[PDB]
Amino acid sequence: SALSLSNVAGVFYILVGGLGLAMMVALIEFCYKSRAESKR
Amino acid sequence: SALSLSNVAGVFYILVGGLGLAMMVALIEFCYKSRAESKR
Amino acid sequence: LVREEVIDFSKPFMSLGISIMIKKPKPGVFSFLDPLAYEIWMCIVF
Amino acid sequence: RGVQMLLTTVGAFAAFSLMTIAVGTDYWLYSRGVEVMTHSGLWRTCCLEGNFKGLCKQIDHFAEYFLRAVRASSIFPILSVILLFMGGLCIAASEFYKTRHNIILSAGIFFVSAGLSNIIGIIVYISANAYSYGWSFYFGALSFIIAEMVGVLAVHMFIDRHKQLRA
Amino acid sequence: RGVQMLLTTVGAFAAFSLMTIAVGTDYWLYSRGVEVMTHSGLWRTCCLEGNFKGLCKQIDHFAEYFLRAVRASSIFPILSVILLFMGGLCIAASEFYKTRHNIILSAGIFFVSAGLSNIIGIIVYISANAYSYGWSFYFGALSFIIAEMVGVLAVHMFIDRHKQLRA
Amino acid sequence: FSLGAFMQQGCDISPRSLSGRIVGGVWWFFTLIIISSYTANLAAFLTVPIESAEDLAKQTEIAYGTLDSGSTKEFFRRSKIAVYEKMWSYMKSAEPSVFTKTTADGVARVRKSKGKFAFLLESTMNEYIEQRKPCDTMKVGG
Amino acid sequence: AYIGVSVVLFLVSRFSPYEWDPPNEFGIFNSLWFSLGAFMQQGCDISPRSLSGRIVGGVWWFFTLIIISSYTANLAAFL
Amino acid sequence: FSLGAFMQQGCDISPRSLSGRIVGGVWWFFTLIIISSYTANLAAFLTV
Repeated sequence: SALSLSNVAGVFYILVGGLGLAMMVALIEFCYKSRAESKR
Repeated sequence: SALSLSNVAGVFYILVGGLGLAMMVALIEFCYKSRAESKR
Repeated sequence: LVREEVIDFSKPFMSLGISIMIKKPKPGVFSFLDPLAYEIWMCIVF
Repeated sequence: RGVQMLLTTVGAFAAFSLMTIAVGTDYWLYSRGVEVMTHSGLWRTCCLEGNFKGLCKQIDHFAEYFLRAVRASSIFPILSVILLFMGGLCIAASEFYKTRHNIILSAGIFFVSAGLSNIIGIIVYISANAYSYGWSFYFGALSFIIAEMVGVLAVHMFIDRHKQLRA
Repeated sequence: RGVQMLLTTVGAFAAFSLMTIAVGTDYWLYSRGVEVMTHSGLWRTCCLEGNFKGLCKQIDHFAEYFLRAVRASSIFPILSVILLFMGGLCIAASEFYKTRHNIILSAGIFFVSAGLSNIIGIIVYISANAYSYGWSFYFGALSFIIAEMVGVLAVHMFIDRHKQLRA
Repeated sequence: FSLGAFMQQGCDISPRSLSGRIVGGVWWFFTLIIISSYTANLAAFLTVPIESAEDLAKQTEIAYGTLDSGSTKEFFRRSKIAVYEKMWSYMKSAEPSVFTKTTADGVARVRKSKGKFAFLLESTMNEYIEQRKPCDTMKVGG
Repeated sequence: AYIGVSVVLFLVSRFSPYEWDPPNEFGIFNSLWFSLGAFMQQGCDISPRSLSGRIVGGVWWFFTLIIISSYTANLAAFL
Repeated sequence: FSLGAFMQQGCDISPRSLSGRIVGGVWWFFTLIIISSYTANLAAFLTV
C-alpha cells in the first residue's frame, strides 16, 4: 500500500535538472562578470 | 474511526526527545562558554 | 501407492493436500513513515 | 524579586505536592474492569461499588513488552517527582548562596525536565491502557502546567540576576 | 586553511575510494534471483548459497528502453567517479598554483556535480530493480555524503581566499 | 530554508538571485508533489511467524506433528526432499511424542499450546476447522 | 506539547548570558506566538536562529506536519 | 491580514499585542477548521 520510488522518480529527475540548471546559470553569470572585470 | 493517542505516540516521543536534545546542546554550549570565560 | 497395492481405490471424489495449521496470530511507533517506501525516505534526505 | 521568588517557591511546592498525590493515590481512571465498576490508579485497582466495595487489588501489568515494563515501573511519574524535588532543593538553597547564580538556572532546568517527563509518563499511561479519568490524573496534568510556569519564572530570575550583574 | 585543506584532501580521497569500491564490487542487492540467495551488483550476480557458491553470472538489463539502457551502461555512477577524480585532481593542482583561485572553485563544482550524479544513479538503479541492500550501496551513499561535505569545504575555502585577497 | 520549505513552513529569508530562485522553485515543486503524496492517506496507515514448511524445518521454537497412523506420517517418512527429510528427522526423535491419536486431539493441542505447536493435516479438515468456533486457528502457506 | 515546546524554545533562546538589548525576539510570549503560528500553518513573523532553537523549531514542524496531516486525512473520512 | 490568513497565505504583518494575538489565534483556528472541511471533497463536487 506504500508508495514506491518508481512512482515518484520523475520529480527527482526534475529536481536534479533544476539544480544543474541553476548551477549553470550561476557559473555563466560569474564567467561573464569575470571577463568583463578582466577587460576593465 | 477517531485515531487515538496510541496511534500517534511515536511523534510525541520524538518531540520530547528533540526538546531534551536541544536543552542538552544549549547547556553544553553554556558550560563551554563559562569555562572559556573563567579561564580568560 | 502402498495402499493401492493391497486394496482397490475408486477415482477421487475430493481433492486435498498436506497443509500447516497454526494458532491465529497495530503498527509501530514509527508508523508515520509507512506511506512512503524506505528508498523514498533515503532519496528525500539525499 | 521577593514577590517573584515567593511565587516560584509556592508554585514549586504546589507542583511537587500535586505530583506526589497523583502518584500515591488510586483515582487515576474509572473503568468497569474488575466486570464491575472500578477506580484504578498507577499501582492498584479498588472496587468502586458492588459487594466487595473497597477491596484493592494490585495491577497485573504482565516493542510491547518494553511499553508494559515502562508503565509497570512508572519510571517517568516518579522521575518527575524526583526532578521536582531537586528543583525545590535548588530554590531553597539559592537563598543560602545568594551569589551563586547557576542554582536558579539549575532549578529552572529541573522544573522544565520534570514537566517533560510528566508529559512522557502521561503518554505512556494512556498508551498502555489500550471509561473516564479521575482527579489523580488531572492532578498530574495540573502539576505539569505549574512546573512549566515555575520553570519560566526561574529562568526569568536567572536572566534578571545577570542583567543586574551586567550593570 | 591548512586544517581545511587537509580535511578536503582526505574527504576527496575517501569519497573517490568509496565510490570506486561501490562500483567495482558485487554486493548491491541481496535478492533471490538465479533461486538461492544471490547477491548482486551493477554487472554480476553471484550465489551466496547452494551448489554454486562462488559462481558469478552476467546481469541481463534488457521510456522503458531508456531506463534499461541507462541502468545497463551505469553512466551515472561512472560519471560520479570521474567527477570525483577530477575534483581530486583540482585539489592537488591548487597546491602547485597558489595564485589561481578558480581551481578550488572548479574542485567544489566537480564535487557537487559528482554528488548530484550519484543521486541520479541511485534513483536509476532503484527504479530499474522494480530483498535487501548490501554494503556497496551504502558505500555509494556515504560517498555522496562525503562528496557534498567536501564540496561545501572547497567552496568555503574559495570564499575565504577571495575575502582575504579583498582585505 | 530547505527544511522549513519541506515541512510546509517557511523561514525569515528567501533567495533573491536568479539561480537561488531556480533552486527554490524546483525545491518547492518537489515539496508540493512529495508532501501531497505523503499526506493523502496518512491517517489510514496509522490505524492499520510461519509462511511455509521450510520455515518450520529451519526453526526449533514451534513443534510440529501429525496423526499416529495415516497418510501424512507415511508421506513424511518416505519423502526424499531435503526439507521434508529434515522435518521427518525432527518428528521421529521429538520428545514428548508429536504424533497424535486423532485429528481433534491435534487441533486441541494446537489451540492450547499458545502458538508453540503446528499441526500438519489434510487441507479439507484444515478448511473445515478454520471456519468453526472458536475460530482460533488458521492455515499457513500452500 | 504546545506548552512544553514554547517553554523550551524560550529557555534555549534566552537563558544564557553569553548571547545577550535582547539577543533575539523569543521571550515566552513570542515563543508561544511562534509555536501557535507554526501549528496553525499560518507562518511566523520571526524564526529561531540558534542551533538549539532551530532544533526545537524543526521537531515542532515535524510534529505539526504529522498531526495536522492526520487530522485532515481522518476528517476527510469523517465527512 | 484576515484575507491572507483565511487563504492560508500569510502577509507581511502580524499582531504584537495580547488582544490582537487572541484575535489572530481564533481566526487561525476558524480558518484551519473551515478550510480543512472545504478542501476535503472539492474535486468530487467539481466533477459531479
